[PDB]
Amino acid sequence: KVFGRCELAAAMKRHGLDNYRGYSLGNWVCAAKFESNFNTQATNRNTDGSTDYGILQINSRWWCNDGRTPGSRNLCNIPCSALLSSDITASVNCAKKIVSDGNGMNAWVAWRNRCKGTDVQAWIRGCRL
Repeated sequence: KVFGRCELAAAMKRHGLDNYRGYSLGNWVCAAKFESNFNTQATNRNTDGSTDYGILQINSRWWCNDGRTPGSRNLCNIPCSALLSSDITASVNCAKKIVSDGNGMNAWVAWRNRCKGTDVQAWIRGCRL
């Protein structure tokens, strides 16, 4: 599925991301925009044997198990295929873990490069929340 901006914002709000660990909703929407272009099926296969999965491009070395990645930790305790669903629940639950495991949103390269320091409220402006 390719989400709309406001539709994704509402889904992320329903799942408790607004102000999760001090990150406003627009940060999460911005991260998804630049990680995956709002596409739940996005995959990026890296040369290091790992793959980034889903709307938040969560990597298979630390966070989910795909059976193919060296050094797997599976800290979210999920198969990576769960991150390719049309429903965002598994991606949101794992994203919450990423931040709870002592990372901030700097764990997402697209957040740090394209969202940090910007007016991230723009990403939820105009939306029914």
